[PDB]
Amino acid sequence: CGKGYHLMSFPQSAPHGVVFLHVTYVPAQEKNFTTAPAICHDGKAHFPREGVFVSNGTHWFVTQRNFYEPQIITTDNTFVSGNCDVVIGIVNNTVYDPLQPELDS
Amino acid sequence: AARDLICAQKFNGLTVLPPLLTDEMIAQYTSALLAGTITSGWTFGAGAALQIPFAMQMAYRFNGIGVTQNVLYENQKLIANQFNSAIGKIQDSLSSTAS
Ligand SMILES: *[C@@H]1O[C@H](CO)[C@@H](O)[C@H](O)[C@H]1NC(C)=O
Ligand SMILES: *[C@@H]1O[C@H](CO)[C@@H](O)[C@H](O)[C@H]1NC(C)=O
Repeated sequence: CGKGYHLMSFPQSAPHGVVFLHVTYVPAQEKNFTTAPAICHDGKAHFPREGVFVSNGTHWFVTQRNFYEPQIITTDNTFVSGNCDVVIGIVNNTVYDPLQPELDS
Repeated sequence: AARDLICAQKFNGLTVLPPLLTDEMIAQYTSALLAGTITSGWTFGAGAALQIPFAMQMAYRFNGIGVTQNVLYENQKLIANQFNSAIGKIQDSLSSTAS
């Protein structure tokens, strides 16, 4: 259904045949980021639910794979599995808890 | 020595044309596909080659089949050993069996 990520197609009639118009999705403008497989916080390893960990050099974000939309690494877009002593390449950061400002107010 | 079969074939008007791509070009295309699918993943088949670490690519591959992606991150050495053993078994089976 064409080259790229397929979205829609439209048939057209031709003599002794058919013509398809495949609408696809092509990524355009790229950038370089530093990435990690997991985040170590409070003796625990955090893996993203959907997305990928990236860093611009100083701070760490989580964004979807096919588009650069960074956001804060919280407990609602990460899940905990085990400790930090097994995963190769795990880095140190902090994971935000949304219940902390609501409990303090 | 004796007359070959191919000389009797060519002397009666039956020739064989060479293919357009030599085997070096076939190996070059195969090497380009291998380098793309190792370095980038599936991103080079949909546009520009987007680099990614191979462990994270294989974590995406496990996420595609219904396994959570941490299972690779606690079994990475075992999975690499199993892949290397399977490649060696393919090499042994190709060196032994010819049918
Ligand atoms: C990323 O880094 C590589 C190596 O330094 C460089 O060749 C490339 O142009 C950079 N940018 C992108 C968008 O890949
Ligand atoms: C992450 O923090 C732990 C303890 O807080 C420390 O032992 C470890 O070395 C840190 N990681 C790095 C890469 O420095």
